[PDB]
Amino acid sequence: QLQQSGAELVKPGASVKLSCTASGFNIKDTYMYWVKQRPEQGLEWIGRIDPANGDTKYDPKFQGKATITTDTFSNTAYLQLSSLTSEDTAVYYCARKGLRWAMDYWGQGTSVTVST
Amino acid sequence: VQLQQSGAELVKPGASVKLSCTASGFNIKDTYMYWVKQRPEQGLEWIGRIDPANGDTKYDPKFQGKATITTDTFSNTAYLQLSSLTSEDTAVYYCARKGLRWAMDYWGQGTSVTVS
Amino acid sequence: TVFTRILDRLLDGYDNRLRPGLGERVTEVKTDIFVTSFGPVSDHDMEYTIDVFFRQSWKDERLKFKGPMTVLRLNNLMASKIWTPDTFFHNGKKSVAHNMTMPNKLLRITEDGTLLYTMRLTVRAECPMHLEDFPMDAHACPLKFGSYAYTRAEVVYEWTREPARSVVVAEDGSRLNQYDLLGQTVDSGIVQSSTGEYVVMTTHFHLKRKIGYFVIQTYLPCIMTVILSQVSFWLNRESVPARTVFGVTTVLTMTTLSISARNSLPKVAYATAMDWFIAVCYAFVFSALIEFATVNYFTKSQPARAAKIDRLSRIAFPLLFGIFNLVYWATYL
Amino acid sequence: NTTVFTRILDRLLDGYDNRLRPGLGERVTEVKTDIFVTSFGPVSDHDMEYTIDVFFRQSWKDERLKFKGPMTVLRLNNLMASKIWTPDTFFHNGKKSVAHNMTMPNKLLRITEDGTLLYTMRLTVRAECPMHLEDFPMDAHACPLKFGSYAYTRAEVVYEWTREPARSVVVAEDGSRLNQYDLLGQTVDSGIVQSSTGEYVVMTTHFHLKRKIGYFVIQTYLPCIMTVILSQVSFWLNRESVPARTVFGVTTVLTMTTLSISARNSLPKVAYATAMDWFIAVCYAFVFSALIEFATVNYFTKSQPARAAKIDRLSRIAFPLLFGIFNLVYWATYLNR
Amino acid sequence: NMSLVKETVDRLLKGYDIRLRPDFGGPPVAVGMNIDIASIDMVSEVNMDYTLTMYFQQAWRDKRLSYNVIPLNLTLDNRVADQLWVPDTYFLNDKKSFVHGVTVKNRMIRLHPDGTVLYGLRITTTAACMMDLRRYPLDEQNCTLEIESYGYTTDDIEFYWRGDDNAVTGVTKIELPQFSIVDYKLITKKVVFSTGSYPRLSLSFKLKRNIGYFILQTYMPSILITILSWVSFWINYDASAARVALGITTVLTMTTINTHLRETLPKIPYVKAIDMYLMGCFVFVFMALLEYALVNYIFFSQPARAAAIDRWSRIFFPVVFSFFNIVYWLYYV
Amino acid sequence: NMSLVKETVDRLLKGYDIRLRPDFGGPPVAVGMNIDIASIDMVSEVNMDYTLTMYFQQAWRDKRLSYNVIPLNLTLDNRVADQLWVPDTYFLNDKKSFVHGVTVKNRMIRLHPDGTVLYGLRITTTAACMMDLRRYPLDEQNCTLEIESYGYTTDDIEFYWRGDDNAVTGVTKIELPQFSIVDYKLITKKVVFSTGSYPRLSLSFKLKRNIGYFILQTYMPSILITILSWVSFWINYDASAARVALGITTVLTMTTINTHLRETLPKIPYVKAIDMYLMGCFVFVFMALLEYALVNYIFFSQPARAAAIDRWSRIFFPVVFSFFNIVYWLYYV
Amino acid sequence: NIVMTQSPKSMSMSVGERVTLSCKASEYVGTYVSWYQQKPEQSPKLLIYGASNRYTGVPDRFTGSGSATDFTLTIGSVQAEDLADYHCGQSYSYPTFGAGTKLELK
Amino acid sequence: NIVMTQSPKSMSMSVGERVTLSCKASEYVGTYVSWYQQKPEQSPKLLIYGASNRYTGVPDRFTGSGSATDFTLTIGSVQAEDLADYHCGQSYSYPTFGAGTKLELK
Ligand SMILES: *[C@@H]1O[C@H](CO)[C@@H](O[C@@H]2O[C@H](CO)[C@@H](O[C@@H]3O[C@H](CO)[C@@H](O)[C@H](O)[C@@H]3O)[C@H](O)[C@H]2NC(C)=O)[C@H](O)[C@H]1NC(C)=O
Ligand SMILES: *[C@@H]1O[C@H](CO)[C@@H](O[C@@H]2O[C@H](CO)[C@@H](O[C@@H]3O[C@H](CO)[C@@H](O)[C@H](O)[C@@H]3O)[C@H](O)[C@H]2NC(C)=O)[C@H](O)[C@H]1NC(C)=O
Ligand SMILES: CCOC(=O)c1ncn2c1CN(C)C(=O)c1cc(F)ccc1-2
Ligand SMILES: *[C@@H]1O[C@H](CO)[C@@H](O)[C@H](O)[C@H]1NC(C)=O
Ligand SMILES: *[C@@H]1O[C@H](CO)[C@@H](O)[C@H](O)[C@H]1NC(C)=O
Repeated sequence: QLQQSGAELVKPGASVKLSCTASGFNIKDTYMYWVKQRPEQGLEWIGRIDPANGDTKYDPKFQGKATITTDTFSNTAYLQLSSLTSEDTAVYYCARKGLRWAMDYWGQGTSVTVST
Repeated sequence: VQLQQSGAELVKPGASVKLSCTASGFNIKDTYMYWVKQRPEQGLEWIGRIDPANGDTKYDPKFQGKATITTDTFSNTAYLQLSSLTSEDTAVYYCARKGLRWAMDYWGQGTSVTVS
Repeated sequence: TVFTRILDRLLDGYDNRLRPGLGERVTEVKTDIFVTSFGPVSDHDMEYTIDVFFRQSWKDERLKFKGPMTVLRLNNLMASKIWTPDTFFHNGKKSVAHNMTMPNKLLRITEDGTLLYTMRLTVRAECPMHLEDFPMDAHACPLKFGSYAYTRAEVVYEWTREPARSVVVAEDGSRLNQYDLLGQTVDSGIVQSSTGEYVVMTTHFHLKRKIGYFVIQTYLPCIMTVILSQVSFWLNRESVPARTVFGVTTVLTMTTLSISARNSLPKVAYATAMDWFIAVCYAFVFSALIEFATVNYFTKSQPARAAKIDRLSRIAFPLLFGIFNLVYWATYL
Repeated sequence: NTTVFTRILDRLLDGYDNRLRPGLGERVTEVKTDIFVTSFGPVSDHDMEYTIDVFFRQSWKDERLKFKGPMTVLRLNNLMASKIWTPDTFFHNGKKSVAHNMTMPNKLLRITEDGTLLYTMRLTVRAECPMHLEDFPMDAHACPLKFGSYAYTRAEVVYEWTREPARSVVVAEDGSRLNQYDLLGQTVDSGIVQSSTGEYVVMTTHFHLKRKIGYFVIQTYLPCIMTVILSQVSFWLNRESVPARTVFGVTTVLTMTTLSISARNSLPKVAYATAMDWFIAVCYAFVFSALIEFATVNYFTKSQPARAAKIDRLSRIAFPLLFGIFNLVYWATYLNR
Repeated sequence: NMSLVKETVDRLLKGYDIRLRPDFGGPPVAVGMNIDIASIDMVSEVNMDYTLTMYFQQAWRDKRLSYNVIPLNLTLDNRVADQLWVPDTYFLNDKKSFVHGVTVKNRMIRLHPDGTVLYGLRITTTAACMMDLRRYPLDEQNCTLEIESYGYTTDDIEFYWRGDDNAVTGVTKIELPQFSIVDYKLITKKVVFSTGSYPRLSLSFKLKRNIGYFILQTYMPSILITILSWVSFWINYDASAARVALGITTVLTMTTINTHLRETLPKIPYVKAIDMYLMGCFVFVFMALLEYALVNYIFFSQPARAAAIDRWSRIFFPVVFSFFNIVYWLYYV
Repeated sequence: NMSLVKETVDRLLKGYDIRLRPDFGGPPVAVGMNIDIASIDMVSEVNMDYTLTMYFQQAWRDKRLSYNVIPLNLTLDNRVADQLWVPDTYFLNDKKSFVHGVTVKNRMIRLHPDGTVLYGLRITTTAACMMDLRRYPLDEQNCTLEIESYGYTTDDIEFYWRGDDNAVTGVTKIELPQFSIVDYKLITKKVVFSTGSYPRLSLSFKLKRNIGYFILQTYMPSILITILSWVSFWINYDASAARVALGITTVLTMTTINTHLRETLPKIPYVKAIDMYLMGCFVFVFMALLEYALVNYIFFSQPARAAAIDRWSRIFFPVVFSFFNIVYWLYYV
Repeated sequence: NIVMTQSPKSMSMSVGERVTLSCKASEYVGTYVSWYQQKPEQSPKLLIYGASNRYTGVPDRFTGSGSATDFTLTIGSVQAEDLADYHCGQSYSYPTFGAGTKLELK
Repeated sequence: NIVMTQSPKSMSMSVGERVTLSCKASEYVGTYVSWYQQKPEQSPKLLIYGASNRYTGVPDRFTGSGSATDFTLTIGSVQAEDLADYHCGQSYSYPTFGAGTKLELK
C-alpha cells in the first residue's frame, strides 16, 4: 500500500532526499504526514503536506531543516533534509490521514544513519 | 390630421340647424371631440365635449338642453344640433380634437351660422 | 370551440418583450386611479398607507381581432403573456399587490385593440412634513408614479378623463384617525435622471389636523394650573408653609404634565409651536414662586413693600397672561 | 470559443441523475465542511437565541463530473447548483434561518478537473442555546451549533473537517458585533447521534461567551449601595427632628421599590434565583430593618429615653459592620467563580 | 377500478381551455359560497382591524367536467387546482391574508358526476373595520367582511349563499376575550363601479363590549379621590394647612391618575367619553380648592360668611355630583 | 421596422448559454457600478442599522449580444433579465433587503448596438454599521456599504465606478430627521478570503449629530436641580426639616431623572458621557445633603460654626461647579 | 367654474421688441394651460401646450413660463407676421378660454 | 503546543488480566485522540480511531473510553502476542504524541 526507500547512510552536513510512493489511491484527496522515531523513544511529528494546494506545515523546532514536496504524476512525496548532524539518526515514516484524523496507514520505514 | 366641416348656413329664428365635422387621418374612437363657438370680435367660448367610446356628452351649464352632440363611428363623423335659435346665437363654430395634455391642437376651418 | 382558435391565433407569433410600435410612433398610456380607502397617516416615520384601484389603457395594434363578442373579458392568467407597461411609484417604501385567491388583475380586450388593465394595490408612500405649525399644521402628501426603463421618447402618460375628475376617492372608505382629508390635486411633469428623461404623474392629497383633542389634552391643564398659580397670590401671607406647599404643587403638576405631553410629541429637531406655549405656561409658575420667595424675604424688614408687591403682582400677572394667550391664538390660526 | 465549453458541459450533465448520490454501490460519500463566521450577531436573552452569519463551505468527491479540457477549473454560475447532487445539511437546533437572495442566489459552484466539487452558501443562522442564569450577571455560558446530514444514515454520508479541526471554524477579527457579551473562543467536536431511524453523524461547534459587568455595576449595584449608605446616615441625626427622619425612611424605601421593579424588568422570567436578586433582597432587608429600628426608637422614646440613646449609638456602630461584611462575602463568592 | 378513473381524469383534462370560464357565451354561471369560521384571534382599536380564520368554500356547476362511467365522487390532489378553472374572489377590505400551507397548500378540489365542482380554501384574514370610539368604552361595533368578484361583471357571475340560515357556522362557539357576539347578518348586493356592475356578498356581525371590567379599573379611583376630597369640608376652618394638604393632594392625585390612565388606554387622538368624565372630576376638585381659597381670603372680615359658605358647600356638592353622574349614565347606557 | 427587431432578438437569445459569463476563456470582464441614493429612511442605534433605498446600475460589455441591423438602443421588457447573464453581486453587511415589486420587479434592461448591456435595480437595503456611543450625544458615525462579487475571483471580474465625482449622486437632497451628512468617499479594494482574491467596492459616508436639540432636552434639568442646593444654602440655619426635605427631594429627583433618561435613551452596556454628567450632578446634590446633615448635627455645639460653614459652602460650590462644567465641555468638544 | 384673466387687453409693439402676456387663473390649474394664435379670419392654431413646451413646427422665439396660478408667454424677436390674437385656455377642468389679447404693429 | 502525558510508564501483567492505560491532555482535545500499537521492528498500526471506535480487523477485547481531557484504553483477556508499545496521540491540532508505554509479560 505504501513504498519507501531503503536504509540510507550519509556523512554529516550533507542533505539527503527520502521518497514515499503511494499505491492504490490518489494522494490529491488526503494529506501526507512525516514522523520520526529515535531508538526506544517517543514518536515526533515533522510536518504535513496537502497535495491539492501544495501547502505545507512544519513543527517549528524542525522548521528550516526539512522540506516536503509532492509529485502527483508519480504519486509520490519527497522529504529533503537540510545539513543534518550526528544527532538526528533515527527512523522515518510517511502516513496518510484516516477516518477521524488518525494516521492509519504507515510505510515500512527507513533508517537514516549519520557517520564520519 | 385633417378636419372638414360643412358650408355656411342661413336659418330663420325658431328653427333647428345641424352642423357636422368629418375627420380624416384618424379614428374618432381614440380621442375626444370638442365644439366651440365664437362670436364676432369676442373671446372663444366652449360649447360641449363628446366621447365616442361611451357616447357620454358634457355641456356647458348655460347650454345644457340647448345643443346636442352625436357621433357616427361608421361614417366617422361628429354632429352638433342646435334648437331654439335667436339673433344672438349667430357666431362661428369650431370642431376640435384633444391631444398631448389636452391642447386641442387641430381645429376645423370654421362654419358660420346666421339668424335672420 | 371557436373562442379557443380566436385566442390562440392572437398569441401565435406574438413576442412579449417588445412594446407596441418599437420603431413606430411613441406609445401613449392612459391612467386612472380610484382611491378605495385612505390609510392611516403616521407622524413618527412620515408615511401614509393608501388602498387603490389602478387602471391603465393603451392601444396595442397587434391584438386586434374580429369575432361575435366585440369585448373579451379574460382571466388574469393571460395578463402575463401580452405586454404590460411597468409603472412604479417613485416614493413607495414597500407596496404589496394583493392576490387574495387569484391575482387581482382584470384585463379586457376590445375589438379595435384597446386593452384595459386594472390592479388593486396598497402603497405606503412617504411624504416629508413640516411641524413648525404643530398642532395647527396643514400639509399635503404627494404620490408620484412613472414609467421605468422607458424614456419620454417611448412611453407617455396621460389621464383617462379630465384631470380634475381623474383621482376619485370613495366617500365612505376614507378613514383617518387624526387628520381630515380635504382635497385632491393632479399634475404632470418631466423628471431628468442619469438614464434619461422620464414623465411623472403627481397627485397631492391635502391634509389638515383635527385640534379638538389637544385642547382638553394639554392646553386646558396648563391654563388651569396657571390660574391656580394666580390664586396662590390670594392666600393669606401668614400661612407660610401652606403657601410653600401650594407653590411646590404647581411645579410638580407642571413637571408631570410636561412629561406626559413630551411622551406623545413626535421627535423633531425643530421647536414645535406647542413647546413655546408649554415654556410660557411653565415659566409663569416659576415667576410666581420667585415673587412668593421675595415676599417671604421682605416681610421681616418691611410689611409695606410686601403688601405692595402682593398687590402689584395680583394686578399684573393675569393681564400679561391674557395678552400672551391672545397673541398666541391669533398668530397661528 | 464558448462552444467548446458548452459541448463539454452538455456532455457532462447528460445522463447525470441527481436523485442518486455519488458512489452508491461503492464506498460511502465523504463530505468536508468549513465555517467562516463573518459576524456574530446580537445574542438575545429573552428568547435565549443567538444570530450568526456564516459562509458555509462544503466539498465532496464525485466521479461522474470529471472531464478533459483546457480550463482545468470551472467556476460555474449559481443556477447550475440545483441540477447536480447537493448534500442536505440542516442545523439540528436552528429556530429559523434564511439564505440571502440579494441580487442572485448566494451560491458558488467550483468543479475541478478531478471531480472535487466545492459548493458554498451564505447563511444567517438563528440558533437556540439553553443557559444557566444562576450566576447572573457573573455568568459565562457556551452557545452550541450542531449540524448533521438528513435522510442519510452514517452508512452513506460521513462529515469531516477540511483542515485541522482547531483551525476549521474561523472567525473574523472585526466581525464580532456584540453589544453586551464578549467572545472568548471556539471549539469543535464530532459525534454520532442514534435515533429511531438510524445513526447520523453530527458536527458540533461551541462558541464560548462571557458577560461584561460594567453596565450592571452602575445600573443597580451602585444605586442600592448609595441607598443603604444614605438610609444608615439618618441614624446620626437627632431623634427630636422626627419629620426629617420619617421623610428619609420613606424616600429610601420608595427608591428601593423602584430599583427592585427595574431589576425585575432586567431579566426574563425564570424559576431560578439570580444573584442580583439576592443582593437586592438583602439591600432592601437592611434598609427596611433600619426603618423598623427608627420606628421602634420613636415609639420607645417616651417610656425610657436613655435606653433609646444607647440603642441609637449601638445601631450606628453595628449596622455598617454587618453591611460591609455581607458585601465582601457576596462579592468574593461570585468573583472567585 | 383504477384504470377507469385514470383514463376518465385524463380525458377530462385533455382539451381543457383554462382561461375560458364555463358557458362563455351563455347565461352567467352561479357560484355558491359557504363559510365556516374557526376563531377570531384579536380585535384591536389602535389599528382598527380584526383577525379571523375560516374555511372558505365555493361550489359552481361546470358542464365541461362531467363523467358518467364511475358513480364515485372524485377528489383530486390540490395540484390540480391550477389546471382547472376557479372563480377569482377578492375580499374588499382585507389588509394582509395568506392561505395556510403546513404540509401542503390547504385547498381541496372535489368533482362530481353531474359536474358540480367544490373548491375549498383555509384562509386567515386581517380585515379592517372602522370603529366609532366616541362612546368608548361602552359602544357597539358593526365589523363586516366584504366579498366581491374582481374580473367578471354581474352578467357573467352570480353570488348567493347556500342556505341563508346555515351559510355561516361556528359563530356561537366564538369567544372573544373582551367582547361578546350579539348577532350577524348576511347581505347580497350589486355595486356600481366605473367599469360596470359587480356582485357582492357581505357578512356583518355586531360586537358589544363588556362593561364590568373597565369600571373597577378606571372609574373607581377617580370617584374615590373625588369623594375623599369632600372630607376637606368637615375640618374646622381654623386648621388652614391641614385642609390645604387635602385640597392639594386630591388635585395632584387626579392629575397622576389621568396620566396613568392615558398611558394605559389604547391611544386614540380624538375626544372620547372617559376623558369627559375625568375632566369633570378634575374640575370638581379644582372648584373645591377654589372655594376654600376664597373662604380663606374673605375669612378675616366676617366669619359668619365662612360658616354659611361651608354649610352651602356641604349641602350642595354631593347633590350636583349625583345629578351629573345620573345624567351621564342615563345618556350613555 | 418591427419584424426586423423581432427576428434579431429571437436569433440573439437562441443559442445563448446562460451558465458561462462573457469571455470565459481569456481576459476578465469589466463591470461598472453607478449607485443613486434616494433616501436614508431611518438610522437606529438600538439595532445599529440604517435603512436606505437606491437605484443600482451595472454596465458591462457582452460580446455575444452584438447586433448591427437596428440602429436603435433596444429596451427589452424586464422578463428578459431571467435569460441573459447577470453578475452576482451581494452586499456584505446587510441584514434584510428586497427588490421592490409594486407593479413589476423593478429591473431595467437596456442593450446597445455594440453590446454594452445596462442592468438596473431598485433596492431597499437594511445594512448594519457598528456605532460607538462613548461620546454620545456629541458623536461622529462612519457608516459604510460594501459590495463584492460572490462567485468570481479577480481573475474573472473587475469593479470600477463610472467616474468617481459622478459615481454616487443625490446625497445633497437627503434630509435626515436627526443626523446630518458631512462627507462621502468611494474606495476600491481587493479582499483575500480562503478560496481566492475577490474585488470589493466601498461607499462610506460620515454622520454628525445635531447637538442643538439634544442639549436643550436633557442638560438643563440637572442644572435646575443643582441650583436647589444653593437655594437650600441660602436658608436660615434654624429651619431644619424644610432644608432636609429639599435635599432629599433633590436626591430623589436626580435618581428619577437618571431612570427616566435611561428609559428614553438607547440602551447600551458601556458607560456613556451623559451618564458621567448625571453622576456628577447626583454626587453634587448628595454632598450638599450630607453637608447640611453635618450642619444640623454640629449645630448644638455652636451656631457660629454653623453660619461659618454655610458661608463657606455658599462661596465654595458655585465656583467648583462651574470649573467642573468647564472641564466637561472642553473635554467632550 | 374656473375663469381666466388675460393682460394686457390690447398692446402695440414695434419690430424687434420683447413682449410679455400674462394669464391669471382664479382657481388652481397645475400647468395645463395652452396658448392659441389666431390670425384674422382663420382657424386658431396651437403654440404652447402645457407649460414651456413648444408644439412641433413652432419658432423658438416663443417661450412659456408657468406656475400654480400665474402664466406668461414671452416673445423675443418679433416679426410682421407674428401679430395676431392670442388666447390662454386651461384644460385642467372643463375647458374655458380667456378674453383674448389683440396685438397690433406700431 | 499541546502536550500529552501517558501513564503508567511501563507495566508487567500476566495472561488473562484486565489492563488499563490512561492518557491525559493538557489543553482541550475533543474525542480526537487515537491509540496506536507498535510491535518491535515493525511499523506502528492503528488500534482505536476517535473515541470508543475500533478500526476494522482489531479483536473485540480492546475498548476505549473518552472525555474532554481524560482517555482510557482497556484490555480484557490479554493474549501472549498483545504485548507491544502503545501510543496515544491527539490530532485536534497539529498532531503530537505521548511518551509511549511498553508492556511486557511477567
Ligand atoms: C352594519 O352595517 C351594514 C352596512 O349598511 C348594515 O347593512 C344594512 O342592513 C340592512 C338590513 O339588513 C339593509 O337593508 C336592506 O334594504 C333592502 C332594500 O331593498 C331590503 O330589501 C332588505 O330587506 C334590508 O332591509 C341595508 O341595505 C344594509 N346596508 C347596505 C349598505 O346594503 C347592517 O345592518 C349593520 N348591522 C349589522 C348587524 O350588520
Ligand atoms: C470610515 O471607515 C472606512 C473603513 O473602516 C475608512 O476607509 C478607509 O479610508 C482610508 C483613507 O483615509 C483608506 O486608506 C487608503 O489607502 C490606500 C492604499 O493604497 C491609499 O489610496 C491611501 O493611502 C488611502 O489612505 C483605507 O483603505 C479605507 N479602508 C479601510 C481602512 O478599510 C474611511 O476613511 C472612514 N471614514 C469615512 C468618512 O468613510
Ligand atoms: C420519530 C420519527 O422521527 C423521524 O421521522 C425522523 N425524521 C428525521 N429524523 C428522525 C429521527 N429523529 C428523531 C431525529 O432527530 C433525526 C436526527 C437526524 F440526525 C436525522 C434525521 C432525524
Ligand atoms: C357524492 O356527493 C353527493 C353530494 O350530494 C352525494 O349525494 C352522493 O351520495 C355522493 N356519492 C357517494 C358515492 O357517496
Ligand atoms: C444609444 O446610447 C448611446 C450612449 O450614449 C448614445 O450615444 C446613442 O445616441 C443612443 N442611441 C440613440 C438612437 O439615441
